[PDB]
Amino acid sequence: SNRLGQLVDLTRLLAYNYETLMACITMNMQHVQTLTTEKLQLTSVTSLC
Amino acid sequence: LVSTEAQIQKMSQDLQLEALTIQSETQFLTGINSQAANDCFKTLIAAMLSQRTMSLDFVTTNYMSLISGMWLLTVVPNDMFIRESLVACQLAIINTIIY
Amino acid sequence: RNLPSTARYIRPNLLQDRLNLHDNFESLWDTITTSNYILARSVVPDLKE
Amino acid sequence: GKYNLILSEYLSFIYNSQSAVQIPIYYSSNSELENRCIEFHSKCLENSKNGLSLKKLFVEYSDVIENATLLSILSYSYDKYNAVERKLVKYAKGKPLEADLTVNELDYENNKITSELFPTAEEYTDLLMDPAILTSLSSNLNAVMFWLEKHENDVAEKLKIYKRRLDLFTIVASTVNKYGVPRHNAKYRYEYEVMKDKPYYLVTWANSSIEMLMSVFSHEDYLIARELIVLSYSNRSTLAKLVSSPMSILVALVDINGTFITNEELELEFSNKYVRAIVPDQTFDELKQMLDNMRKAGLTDIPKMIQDWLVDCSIEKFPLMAKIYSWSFHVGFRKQKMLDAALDQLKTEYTEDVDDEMYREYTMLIRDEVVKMLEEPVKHDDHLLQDSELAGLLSMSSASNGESRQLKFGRKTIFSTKKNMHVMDDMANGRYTPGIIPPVNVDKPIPLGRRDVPGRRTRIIFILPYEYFIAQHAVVEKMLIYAKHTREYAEFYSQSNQLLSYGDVTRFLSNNSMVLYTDVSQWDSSQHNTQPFRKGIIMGLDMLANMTNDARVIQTLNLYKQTQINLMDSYVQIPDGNVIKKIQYGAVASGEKQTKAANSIANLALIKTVLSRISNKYSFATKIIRVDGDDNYAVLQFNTEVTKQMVQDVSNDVRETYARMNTKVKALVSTVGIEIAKRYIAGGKIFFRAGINLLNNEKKGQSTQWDQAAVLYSNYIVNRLRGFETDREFILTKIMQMTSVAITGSLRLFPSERVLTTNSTFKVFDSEDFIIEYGTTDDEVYIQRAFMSLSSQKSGIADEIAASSTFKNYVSRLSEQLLFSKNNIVSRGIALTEKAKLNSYAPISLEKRRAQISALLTMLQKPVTFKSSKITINDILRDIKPFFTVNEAHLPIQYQKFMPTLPDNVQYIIQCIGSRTYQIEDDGSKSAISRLISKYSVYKPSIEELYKVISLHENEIQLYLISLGIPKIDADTYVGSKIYSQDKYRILESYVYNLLSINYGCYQLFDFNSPDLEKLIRIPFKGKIPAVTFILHLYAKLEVINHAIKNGSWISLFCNYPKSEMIKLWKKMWNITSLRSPYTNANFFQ
Amino acid sequence: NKEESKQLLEVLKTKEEHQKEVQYEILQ
Amino acid sequence: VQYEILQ
Repeated sequence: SNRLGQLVDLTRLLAYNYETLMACITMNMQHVQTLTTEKLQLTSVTSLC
Repeated sequence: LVSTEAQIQKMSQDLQLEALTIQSETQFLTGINSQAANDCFKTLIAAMLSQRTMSLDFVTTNYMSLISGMWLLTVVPNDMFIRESLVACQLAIINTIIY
Repeated sequence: RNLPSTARYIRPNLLQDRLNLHDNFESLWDTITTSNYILARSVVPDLKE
Repeated sequence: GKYNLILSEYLSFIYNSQSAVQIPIYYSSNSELENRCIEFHSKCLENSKNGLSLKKLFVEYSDVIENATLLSILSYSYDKYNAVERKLVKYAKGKPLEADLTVNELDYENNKITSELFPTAEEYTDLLMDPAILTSLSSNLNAVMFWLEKHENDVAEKLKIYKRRLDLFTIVASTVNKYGVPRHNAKYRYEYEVMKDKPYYLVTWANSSIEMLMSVFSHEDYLIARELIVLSYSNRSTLAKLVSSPMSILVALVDINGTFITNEELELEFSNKYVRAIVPDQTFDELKQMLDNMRKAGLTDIPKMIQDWLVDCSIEKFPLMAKIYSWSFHVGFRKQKMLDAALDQLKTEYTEDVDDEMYREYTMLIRDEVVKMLEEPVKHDDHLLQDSELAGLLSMSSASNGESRQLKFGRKTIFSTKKNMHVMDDMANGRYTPGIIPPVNVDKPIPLGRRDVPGRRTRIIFILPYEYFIAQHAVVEKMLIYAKHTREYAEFYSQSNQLLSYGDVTRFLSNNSMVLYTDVSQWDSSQHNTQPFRKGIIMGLDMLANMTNDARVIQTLNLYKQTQINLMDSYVQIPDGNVIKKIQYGAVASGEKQTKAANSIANLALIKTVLSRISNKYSFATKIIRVDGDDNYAVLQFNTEVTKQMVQDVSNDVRETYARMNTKVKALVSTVGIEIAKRYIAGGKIFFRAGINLLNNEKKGQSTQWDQAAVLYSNYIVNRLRGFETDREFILTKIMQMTSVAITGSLRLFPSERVLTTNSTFKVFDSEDFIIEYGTTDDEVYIQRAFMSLSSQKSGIADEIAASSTFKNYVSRLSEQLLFSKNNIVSRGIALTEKAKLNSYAPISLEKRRAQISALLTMLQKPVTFKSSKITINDILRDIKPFFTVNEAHLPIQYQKFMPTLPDNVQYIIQCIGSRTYQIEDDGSKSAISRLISKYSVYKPSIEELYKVISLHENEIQLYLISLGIPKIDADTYVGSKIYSQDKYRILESYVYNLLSINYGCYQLFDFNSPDLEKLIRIPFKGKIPAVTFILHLYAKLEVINHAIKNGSWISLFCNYPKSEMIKLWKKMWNITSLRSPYTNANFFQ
Repeated sequence: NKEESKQLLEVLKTKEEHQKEVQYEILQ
Repeated sequence: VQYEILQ
């Protein structure tokens, strides 16, 4: 909770990078539930936060 | 990035996992390095860009991971995760922290 | 994982005991109960602290 | 009851000349029979003096040879020259071995002729080959040939054993006879003159081969022994490592079907848990490479055995793998030059390309651990940190050896390496400056000792000035106090005194768990033991300095910090011919006070950092982390069942993460077992390597041939318990060879069985394996009293040192540091205590030992005409024996077998009464007096001294405590509290347990509090005499256990001891005058 | 001679008693 | 006694 400013900055940075790189996508961003997923460690989320 | 020694010191002083642990077990902070932070940033943005489903791997006893997963679910759309992983993370948060 | 729509499995035949070996097959039932006891011992967690 | 017959036959064998005479001496407690014994001995001496046969005397005094007890045999031989070679030529019929001089990387490690390695006598040194044992190769050959002669006409499997050993000894004897048996000197050293034209490693190889061939019983034994004996003639460097390598993988190939789980330091709770062994293909490739390396070295039978076992990977046939592992260590030591061994140790590739983040976190963790260890004592002004210098002075006896310095005491000159004597000398000459830590840099580089273990690489040891120990002692003692209650520190963790000798790794082994284990014995000069480690400790000390207001604690911390700063920039000395190499070495090594605990701290921090990085790619909970000396192991638990890919990925990630910090690690990941230096677990079972070498030693000891025979028997017992059985007859032959003393060049005295197996300072072995010796007959009590009379001896060196002005000045300075001023009574007690602490000096202890042995020899040459009222343990047991009735009983097998390599009878005991639960310490550690002593000094008074003290007057106890270094207020508190009244019972318990070896040999593995055992003992309780009840119950337990050990069956004991008998024995229970040689202590764990 | 070790290694890699479940490979 | 210094 005490990292509120850093987390706001991180969210804005992540969203901006997503939008900027999404501007470069030329094929439809179709959302499907894929057979295999990309595993994400919540400890990596803790590291980023 | 924040100096990892400083952040580990802060989080260890506040969490005090050593005192909570049973004398026969070992508990300490894990996965608080810069490599993990960079991997998380890349994984989140790349998964959202490619619309590839993500799965959540966590240890329920590590409530720090759940607290960070709260932010993850806040910022990352819930449909970017396989239903089972989202349900597991949310149920861990509910039954370990909130309720 | 999201299992594909073309995935298959075989259900085990979990019908309850039709021979009723618990009734009048005392030696066979003793063997069965001994096996169950050994398995239960194998899976019972070990006390700690 | 076979030792005397074997001794007589051996004397006939080795002295087969017609002029050889054996004169048997006897003794008796009965005066009527003792008179006949004396007359018989006198007549035998007279007949030998006149050269007359003694056969008729055996008829005249046939009662003495029947009713009296043999005391010794006097042998007169006059044809000893060239006897062993005359016997050996018979067995040299085979083809002698020819060494392959292109097998070892270093030229001098190839078994070539000595002249080829040392052209001149001045260049020669036996240090690279010295067996370092006070027994000759000629004696080993004589023992083997005596065994062959004795068992020449055996039948059945005995004949097969004889044939196998005959083939192996044919190899050895042909090889030795090709060059002739080298002759040792009085010091049992092999000179250049007798070694010029022989292979350099002939003697040590022959000793190892004799041990191996006398350890052969089965066909598999024979194959292993033949392979190793033939290969070790040429291979002197890599053979043991080659053979022991596969085990580290084999433990990971056996599934667990039930296992043990450590609870507290020896207590096991058993699980029926089933765990499958998950092995990736890379591990199988590594095992294939290991077998290929075996075959490239000329091995055929051992790799074939391993391949055959690999068909099923079953725990039932794993004993053969354990056998190969144990046998690998018996190919001897590798005593390479100090230069090569050191250069191998300090072969470093330091880089600036390391992960800065990881190193900073590791340094921070070291700082945090130091602060955690030392916060409370530093914050609360602990007395030890206030009196750190005094604590170090009092504990100097526990310090490592320094470098030899020329000391003078009075008019005598000595060359002690003991740091306490160095402190004395420096005090006398105004050079005692604890406040100054001498530098260890290029100006004063550190001398190096070496620790050598078979198979393992040599380790370097710092030899530091005593100021380092003085500065570090109290801080490290606080660190050990903290580490004793921290489970992570496997080396130190213990509730009272005993370590988790079985380890704690099998509790969390599961199908969702994997155990990562790593050998860290080679991390002495690693980059993480450089500046980061020392500076982490320094930062911890800097933090601790702000937590205290006492100037003395701050000075202690400053001195410790200065030691660390100096050791950061240190050099080491290594001789090389006529040039001393000064090599920069700012890394860690043993020989420093903090080395063990500091290494544990650093390893814990490093593994925490590595696991933190490994969590990036996998989700797991770290169940336990253990840092046990030369090994580390951590158990990781996953949310899924462990797969091959998971194991391989975790291993690779651990290796790469360690490499990120420049640490070279072979990270071994298993699911079912680990392999560390001091044990290995396979299939839920625990194994200890049985590699103690018998006829070879790491370095020359400071003991006598008598004590070395005792140590030889102790090592044989430990090896037997661990699954490496050497023939007991060979061991007894060595015992009789080593305990014999030359009265003259023609007369030699051989002690009898009663002398050697009696509980005393002279004890060497036991008549029965694994059974403590005691006896209720009059002769045994008589001889025990006689031997006790000889225990007390003085040392001239100790007397001269204690009378010197140097020692008196040291005592005065110690007293003034202890807050006594010309007390005249306290000072004398302190002087006595310091003179006792001088016993660690090898000349003093050797002088006392030789005085004792000489007195024993004078007694043994005559029938024992000694009588005393002194009470020994045999007296107590004789008093209580007549009131015990024995019946046949039965115990079912109801306990698991967790040590498959235990001997069948010991295993039977364990299966019937169970394994030890908790241990009563043998030194009275958990008594109030012992805890009070430990509060100020790490010096441990012997339990016999405490037993004597606790029954003295109050003022005598107070004076003794003050002499030990306890302040007068605390000693007076202890005495006025009358705590000694309760303490005497704990002291008596420890004293008796020490006398009867309850915590040594196989007894340490047994549960003496077992409900099954006490179900066999029926002693009706009579209260208010706890000592008598205690001794009765312990005696009953020993009788039952020993009967089961010898016979494999069970007896119930019943003793309705009369109250009058109890009251009579109560007086004697506090006046026991008994000793047992510490050299007979067979520690199953080591 | 070395072919015996080759067969041993291949059998060990494909041994029944050392293999773990293989569902994920089936899906992949 | 000659010395060799290895840094």
